[PDB]
Amino acid sequence: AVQKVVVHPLVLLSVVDHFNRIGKVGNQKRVVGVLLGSWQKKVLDVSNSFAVPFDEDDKDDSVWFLDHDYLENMYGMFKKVNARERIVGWYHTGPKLHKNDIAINELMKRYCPNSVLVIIDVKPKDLGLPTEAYISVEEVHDDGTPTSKTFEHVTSEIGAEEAEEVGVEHLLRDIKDTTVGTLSQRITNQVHGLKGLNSKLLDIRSYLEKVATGKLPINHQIIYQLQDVFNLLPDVSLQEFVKAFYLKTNDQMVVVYLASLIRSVVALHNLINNKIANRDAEKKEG
Amino acid sequence: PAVDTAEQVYISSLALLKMLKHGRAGVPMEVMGLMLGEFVDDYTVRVIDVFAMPQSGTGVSVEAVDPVFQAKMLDMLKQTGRPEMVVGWYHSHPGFGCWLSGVDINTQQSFEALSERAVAVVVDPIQSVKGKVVIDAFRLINANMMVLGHEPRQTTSNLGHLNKPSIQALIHGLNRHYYSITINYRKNELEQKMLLNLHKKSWMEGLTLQDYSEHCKHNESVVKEMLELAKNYNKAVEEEDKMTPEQLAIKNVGKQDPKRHLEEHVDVLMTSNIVQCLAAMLDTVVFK
Amino acid sequence: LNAKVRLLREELQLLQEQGSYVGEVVRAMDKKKVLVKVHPEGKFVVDVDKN
Amino acid sequence: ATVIANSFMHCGTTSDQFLRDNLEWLARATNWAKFTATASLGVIHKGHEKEALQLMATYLPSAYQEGGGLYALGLIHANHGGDIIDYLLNQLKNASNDIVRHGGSLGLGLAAMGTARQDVYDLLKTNLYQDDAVTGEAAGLALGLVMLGSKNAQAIEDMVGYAQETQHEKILRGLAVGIALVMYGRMEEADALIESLCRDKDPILRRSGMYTVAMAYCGSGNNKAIRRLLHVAVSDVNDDVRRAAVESLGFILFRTPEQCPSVVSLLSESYNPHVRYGAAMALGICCAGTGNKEAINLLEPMTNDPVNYVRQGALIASALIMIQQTEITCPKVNQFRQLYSKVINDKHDDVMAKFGAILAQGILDAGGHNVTISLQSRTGHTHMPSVVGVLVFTQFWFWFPLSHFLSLAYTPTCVIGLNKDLKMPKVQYKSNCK
Amino acid sequence: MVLESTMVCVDNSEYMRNGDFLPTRLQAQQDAVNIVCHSKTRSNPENNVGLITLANDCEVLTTLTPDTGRILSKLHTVQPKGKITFCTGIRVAHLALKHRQGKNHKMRIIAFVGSPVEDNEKDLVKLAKRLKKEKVNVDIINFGEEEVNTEKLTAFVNTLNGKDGTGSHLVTVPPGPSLADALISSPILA
Amino acid sequence: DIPKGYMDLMPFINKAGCECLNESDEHGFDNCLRKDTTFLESDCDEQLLITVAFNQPVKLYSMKFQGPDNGQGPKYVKIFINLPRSMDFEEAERSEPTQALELTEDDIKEDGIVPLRYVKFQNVNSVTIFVQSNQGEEETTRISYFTFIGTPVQATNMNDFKRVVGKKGESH
Repeated sequence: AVQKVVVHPLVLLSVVDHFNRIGKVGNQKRVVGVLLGSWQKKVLDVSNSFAVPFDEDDKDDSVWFLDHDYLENMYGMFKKVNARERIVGWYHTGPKLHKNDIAINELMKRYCPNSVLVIIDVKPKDLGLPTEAYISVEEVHDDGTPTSKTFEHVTSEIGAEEAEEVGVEHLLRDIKDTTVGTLSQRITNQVHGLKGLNSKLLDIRSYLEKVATGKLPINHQIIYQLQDVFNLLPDVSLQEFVKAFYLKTNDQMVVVYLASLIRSVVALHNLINNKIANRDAEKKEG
Repeated sequence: PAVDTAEQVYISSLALLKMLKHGRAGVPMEVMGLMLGEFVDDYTVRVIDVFAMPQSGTGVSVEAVDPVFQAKMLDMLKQTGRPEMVVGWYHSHPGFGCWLSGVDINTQQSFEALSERAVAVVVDPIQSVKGKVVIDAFRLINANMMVLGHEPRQTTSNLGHLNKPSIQALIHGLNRHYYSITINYRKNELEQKMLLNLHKKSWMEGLTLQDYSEHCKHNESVVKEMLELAKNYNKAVEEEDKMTPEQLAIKNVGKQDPKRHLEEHVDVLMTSNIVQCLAAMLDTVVFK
Repeated sequence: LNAKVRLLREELQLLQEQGSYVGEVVRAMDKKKVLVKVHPEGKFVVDVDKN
Repeated sequence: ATVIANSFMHCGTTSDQFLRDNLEWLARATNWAKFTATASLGVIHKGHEKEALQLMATYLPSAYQEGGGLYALGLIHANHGGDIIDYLLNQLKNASNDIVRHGGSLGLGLAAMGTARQDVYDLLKTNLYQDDAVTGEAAGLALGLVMLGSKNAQAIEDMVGYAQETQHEKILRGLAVGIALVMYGRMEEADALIESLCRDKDPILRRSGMYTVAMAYCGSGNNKAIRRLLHVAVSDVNDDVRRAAVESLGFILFRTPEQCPSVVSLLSESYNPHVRYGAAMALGICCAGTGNKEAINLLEPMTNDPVNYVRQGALIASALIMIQQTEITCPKVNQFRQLYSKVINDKHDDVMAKFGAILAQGILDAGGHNVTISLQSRTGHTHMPSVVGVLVFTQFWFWFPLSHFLSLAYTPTCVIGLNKDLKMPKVQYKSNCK
Repeated sequence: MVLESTMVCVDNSEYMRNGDFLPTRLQAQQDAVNIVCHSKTRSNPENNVGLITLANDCEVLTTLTPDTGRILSKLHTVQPKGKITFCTGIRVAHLALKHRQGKNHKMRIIAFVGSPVEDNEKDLVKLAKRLKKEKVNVDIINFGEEEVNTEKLTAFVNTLNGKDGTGSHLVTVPPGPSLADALISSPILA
Repeated sequence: DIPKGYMDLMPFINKAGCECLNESDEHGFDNCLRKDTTFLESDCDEQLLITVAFNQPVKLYSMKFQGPDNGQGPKYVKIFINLPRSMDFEEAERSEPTQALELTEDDIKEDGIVPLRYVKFQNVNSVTIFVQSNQGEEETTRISYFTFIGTPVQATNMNDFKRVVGKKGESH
């Protein structure tokens, strides 16, 4: 299995560049490429990705051509350039999975048994990461249900190395927020977290509506994960917790009051100094 | 004819990242690779992609450009959709800055033999360790025109003298045998909204209440140190020595008691406390 | 605020400049070159800045 | 810079004494310098009108040479094209797919300033669609001048579509002022091109939109446009856009020069040098002809800024402000002239600071001390040629030859005793100051 | 001497494993593919040939290569353990041809239909119509057990060339001598 | 004819790259490239897809898509530039073209040159023509003559590298 996938910034700019160049000349939905990376103990670290020619027919959903010789030659070239990178999976810019993704995953497994599909969306979404690493799982499902190839999910996160970090910092030095918890950025982040929570809850509610109406199947799994979530609710308004939280709020407010007093005294001292300076300047004027 | 100092080597976001990565892979040695782009016009050289050439015992020299490797790489990249020409070459100068040596000049002349505008790029992965990216674009100055005309670049505009030459490049031959070209970074959205995800902060981070134990410890420590600093501020203000007070405020400037170690701490405390309290109340409301 | 920012930027700019060597001086030579002895290396006949 | 300064100080004087006396020196400049020299020679005979047609041929009979000859010929008939418009159209049609096209486009645009003739617009459109970098750079300004203040939906459509659809950033630089001038004097009619260009991703198009706000809102100090420009200068990321935003304030406030030094009071001390240069040029364009004596004070410390282009811009703005001024009127004229002399003679000063000092001397001595820079007319109207020339000249940070467009902004400072149609009777009128 | 790219569709279905031919069905098809690849390569030294297995959904074992060595090496381990899908195989082969290295090469597809085509006649006729305008010539080699001169395949070939036909042939081989020799007659010669 | 300072791209057409789709066997692609009465027709339908490849990146200014006046000449022409792979007629219709052209009867004439938006075609390596219909709505369309007018964009042939100065064995 793969416990997590780290997609370095270059993979993303390579996948944005491939989508742009293919889209600019002709029009093609989705963009398929091979992901190259190194294996940690269990955390796959994707660093580079190269394009692979890929024609598909959306209508049939079973016709798709992916170069074998082209992929092998590209991998040989990259091994000559840097051999520490072995094939670890494939990426396609298509926002949603596709019915033929399983065959492509098997073809990739032909080159790497532990293949991770990272769906690198090229549409900027303000709520969430741009990667979603998927893996192929064949099981018996235990709970007496038909088994199929499917796509198990693995946590994805975007890291970077020193060189990529330096490049990113140079690139985003004009649209980057200051590092440090300025109150403006803290309040904005809290608002962003509220918005993200609202979006996640809306997605969960839409899925629950679909399940209730029958449009989608009752999982019998993960659903009780939502039940566990609903059990883990804080249960505020308990008397003991209310007293403790009031104690904490007052303990913080006393420090805030001391800070406000210090700020007021400093401001008053500065005002006194400025007034005396102005008066002295006026007196020395004549 | 003459090259304008207004020429601008456009380096794409992907190209800079790839060049930095390749340079940082080689250190302690020197890596080199061909740069793929377009000579869009006389005053601009646009580089879209850069592909590394395999490390070889020759080093960064005309023989580092394995013809078979380059030919097959270009042929296979054409199929994907990148039918770009070779606009120049890049090589990493570990340790030393962006300049060109004799072998570098020979390789640059060999590249120029194909096209008169084949720009050369030098990147130092060791110097470019922070928000500074020490990347320079260099092209050869016909030593002939050194006397036949005068300098090599027309100055029809001010878009080039807004930069400064470097003692290093000057020592190794800048404005003598090699002349730098302004490096402009071609960045676009989608490629800037994807890179603001290296550290984007999950929604959860903006609703985590920190931990009240170390929060209390930090508040206590900051308050105690602010009490000491208030003692110092008391001593400084109550003194109010008038022996040329304007001079006193300048003879005791050491980033000390008065305000620096002062309300700086007030801001730290109040920001932390306000953020923590607001997060706590937002959680008390949102979660049940 | 602008003065503070400019001071910090100037400090950062000057910090990047290479640190200068320190070496003893043996004697002036021609009113423009001075013989000096850097610490680990040997003697050097170096020029003098304008100031 | 010296060539353009000589052009300025001999503007309209039909006196090329320096050019003829120093012939080896003039020919010592090759490439674009030759283009600038030819343009200067042509402009020196500003308003020469009839004789110019064959005077240019006799003087200037090389691709750069012919292009400069066309550009100078267009400069001679500034805003007064007539048959020169047709001649330049014919010349540009039979162009050599060369910088000669650039010169011909510039000259034709200058000649048909605001005529909005469809044939000239079509020829300029064809040249721009040629997409030849420099050719497009001249074609953008030619299209802007031809449809100046015309508010042509088709013209704006084509120009903005090209700006969004072409590489060759220089063509975008030209199209920026093209779009800005295509909206001169309206100040409300569209108000949508401004938003579209300001929100546009390309920095050059943002500069286009801000030059558009400057030209359209020219004169009337509409606080809405001023606030937009100031906000862009404070916030925008690209530095050239900040320069343009700060510089458009002069065009937007030249009608009320007293308040104008207040807005730039400390906007001239922002940490970014581009905003500093923009503020200096905003002061220069703002107090274009008036020795406000406050703009000079602001420029005085800016003249020693560590940056170069800031010093260049400050010196040029001071020269613009102090044009046509004696020691009695403003007591800093002699000091500023001495500073210009020191900077030009000083060897360790940057070429950029000196390009300014030379331009400043040219501005100071423009027209043998007869022509003045007055964006306003004597009757209060907004002088279109002066504003257009000042805008194109301030757009010399990208193209040196465009500096000649400041020749348009020189309006003679004279009271002519015309009693009859052709009689200039020798009436001797006195003044009340020595 | 005609420059054409051949993408042989070798069948590895389970039916490809009842050896009505002498050694076995798989060996007969292997010899057929060997002969066809050698003939194509010898006819022109710069032509290409690739193979796609028609079992399960499809496979592209050997993308267009100028050397028959890769095709022959991949032909071993064909492992006939699936079922055929003719229309999908032809579509995948057409995509592979579209990805040809040299566009000049003429289209040509050789299909080893060794198992019944459980595809509707309408699908085959539509595919033939699409191939016609696209300009791809498919040579169907009916193999071993089937409805003699299978109606669907014959109609497909007929619609691939109407009122004039060249480079598009259907070959039906009744059980007997190894099919490798038979292919040398009809398709390879013409 | 041709515009000033521009040259026809006939010498710059790589026979290896060019390929026609739906072309009739009797009248092939090669016929339409000759300034003779010989023409190219489409055997299976009015739709045709003609693609041409260029040895080095060329610039596109004007194209002469002449055809017979009988009505079977091109009417609606779609153009794409730098297509990585061959074009399918179903996929060709879906994709947006670089410059969609509605050829008037005047353009089809022997002396008719249809202008192209020069800005879009700056680094064209292979241009594909999609004749979506003919003037007369005939069963098959024909192209009497077809060529592109532009300029050759200098391209670095790194296949012709070679050391021009210095001695072998050097390093750095």
